[PDB]
Amino acid sequence: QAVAQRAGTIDVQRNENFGKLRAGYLFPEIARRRKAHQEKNPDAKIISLGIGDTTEPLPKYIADAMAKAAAGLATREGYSGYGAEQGQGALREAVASTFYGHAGRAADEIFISDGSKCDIARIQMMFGSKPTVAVQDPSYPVYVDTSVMMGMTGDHNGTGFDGIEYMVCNPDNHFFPDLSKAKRTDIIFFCSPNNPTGAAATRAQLTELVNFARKNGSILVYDAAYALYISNPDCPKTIYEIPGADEVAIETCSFSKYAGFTGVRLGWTVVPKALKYANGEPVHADWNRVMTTCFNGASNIVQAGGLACLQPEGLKEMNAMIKFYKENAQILKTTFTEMGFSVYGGDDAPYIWVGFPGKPSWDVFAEILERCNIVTTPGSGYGPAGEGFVRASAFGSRENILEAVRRFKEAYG
Amino acid sequence: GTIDVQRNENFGKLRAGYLFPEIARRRKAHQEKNPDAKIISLGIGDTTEPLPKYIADAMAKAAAGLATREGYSGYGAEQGQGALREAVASTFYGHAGRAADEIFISDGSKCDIARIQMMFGSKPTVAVQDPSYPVYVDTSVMMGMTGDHNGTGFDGIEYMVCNPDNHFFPDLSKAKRTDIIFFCSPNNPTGAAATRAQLTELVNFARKNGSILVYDAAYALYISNPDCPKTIYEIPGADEVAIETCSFSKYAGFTGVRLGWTVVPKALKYANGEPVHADWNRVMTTCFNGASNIVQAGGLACLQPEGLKEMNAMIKFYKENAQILKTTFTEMGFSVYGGDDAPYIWVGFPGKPSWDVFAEILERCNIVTTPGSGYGPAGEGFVRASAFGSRENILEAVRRFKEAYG
Repeated sequence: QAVAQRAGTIDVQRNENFGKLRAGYLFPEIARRRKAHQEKNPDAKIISLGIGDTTEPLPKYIADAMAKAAAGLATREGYSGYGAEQGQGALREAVASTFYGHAGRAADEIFISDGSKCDIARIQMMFGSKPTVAVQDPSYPVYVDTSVMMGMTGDHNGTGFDGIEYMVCNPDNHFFPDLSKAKRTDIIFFCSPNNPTGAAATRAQLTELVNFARKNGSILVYDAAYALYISNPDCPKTIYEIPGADEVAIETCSFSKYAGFTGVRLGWTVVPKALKYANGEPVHADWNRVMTTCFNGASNIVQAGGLACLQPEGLKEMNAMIKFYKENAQILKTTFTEMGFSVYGGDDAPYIWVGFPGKPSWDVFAEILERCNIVTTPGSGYGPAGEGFVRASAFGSRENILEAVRRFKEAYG
Repeated sequence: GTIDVQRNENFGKLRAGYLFPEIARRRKAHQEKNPDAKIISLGIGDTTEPLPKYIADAMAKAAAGLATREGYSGYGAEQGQGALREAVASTFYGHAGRAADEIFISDGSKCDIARIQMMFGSKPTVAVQDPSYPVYVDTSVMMGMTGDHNGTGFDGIEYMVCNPDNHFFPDLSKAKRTDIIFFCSPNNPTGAAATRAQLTELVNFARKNGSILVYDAAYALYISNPDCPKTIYEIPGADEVAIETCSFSKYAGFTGVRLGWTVVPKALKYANGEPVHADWNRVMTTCFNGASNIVQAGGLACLQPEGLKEMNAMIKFYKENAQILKTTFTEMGFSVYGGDDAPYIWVGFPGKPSWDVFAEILERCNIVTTPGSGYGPAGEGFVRASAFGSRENILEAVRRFKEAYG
């Protein structure tokens, strides 16, 4: 019949929350802008210091663990077990003892997933639309964008979204917000080291943050994805090194490509049993319900790679890879500082954060791409307080980092 | 206490934990009471047979190769590798109109259903086939799309009841209109594969009502009957109303694999014209980090000629297991459904609660099954038995069932 030759029919309205979003997500838009630039300039040899997708080859001890788990699928049955789609016990024990020995977290509070971004979306589903949110500003834009999608916010106001408390971190406050003036919210999202500024909060700063959350009765979602890169002994690698954090904080961590590991999609969350909603219900029970209902369990291939990373040879190879990326960050930082720019980060994180005052950061991004054929990311893509800066990733080969430096000195030196 | 955030009200609407973890817990408790019992699971379906080696090979080579390549960078795409999207579009939708840019590769269908529910939000009304795998009801409840539980099901859900007397297809002339309709074919747990005429009626009903149809084709690889479409897009006009979810994960029979896809046609538009594909792409790029390239290499190998030959042999094996189970029960006088187009059977145990039949089978036969009431209100009165297991264990389960019930 004619019906099948015709459009249309559908009476469901678009979710109002998606209409609030202003632009597509930052990293896909940067990849699209890079592709458009290569279409305009087919001969350009583009170096990406943008999204961070050009991670170096994975440590062989980890790759080999994953390969052997994959090949082993041909000679075993499917696994069966109550303990658990929460993640293999051996991996959750290795994560608990490697990262949370001093910090007191148990294996049964660790939940292994396929990535931190996926877990942030699932946390937001767990919170639902009612809670109010505060976000460190600038920050990786998953926190704001998932808050908007879940309906936790008002409309965009031309600078940020109404209803989000942006906790501004900048050079003048040493990248830590003024909590004596910060508004109370239900949820606080905080990252250390922060992406994009590279700032790793000090022990005294995190003690302030935990005491702020506790006084306000807020849940703190703490992103420690880049904590492997912290060098300063005064900057904790987990929020659980702070007394009282177990009653307010959920931590998210990543061993994925985002954190520097080629080919990996793996993270975890920590939800302490001590963390309880206002009427006493444990957050851990609801998180477990989300993880068993909305998720299918991280693959046993990737969990084999995570467990290998935590064995002696895996830690040795991982540490060498972290040291290589940090040396790339220092090469980029020194290049910019010798040219007279103000540069932040690169000491505790594998990227740097460069001031370009007086021009919108999206225009700077376009100018660097035009003049140097280098992709960076614009600071305004990380929220209102990101305007005036650009981030450059250290995830790349040493030859590409060195060619980028040559190109930057030629254009800007 | 020191936290003032209230629990999400929608989590208080859930009455019990999720079905599959509870079956696993029951199995473990039974084993602890009976440490010498040799328990055969025909329950969750976790005991899938070893993965076809051509797939495992591709995954191992992709993993090993991580040690000698840089991270991938590319516009085409955080939706999944182009070669795999093209292979899915050609293999599964070559006569059904779908393009590679309508395919979104993920790490599994249950994660996609939760992300779909996020995209829809709390305002839409939901109809769910009943019985069905409980992710559709439970995610609807978590997202705030429903009222409270009422003793049988949740208020605010239109249950579309499929049973033996209606040939496992609801009476659409009497079904209330909703915004979203979740339907699966073959259905888990009944095994029913909707016919071409039935799916034409479903697509017509969705189009007349202006509803979005979310169609789960996870088990369509197991369909034998040529009258039963393997994708909703075989029905003219389905591109204007339907999203399809599919799985190549352990759920669909593939040991070790966490891989699925969704189809969101470019044609599918909300009431005021906005494309659903654009919001789904926003979700998949914001709320997800892209399926591993190890598992996508497995997916691509499964669709090459040797992969398909080995996958087809695996499907044929599980279907033989399902026929062995089905024959056993029918010879004992039970009414049995499924097994012909799905790798599980659905057996009538009228007059006793299915959770009591679950307990009885586990105590008398040391066999795990799943109770039909775990799949919604119209699942009561039945038990599902999975065909995902070794031939030795299937044969031993049949021996035990004959001793107990024959």
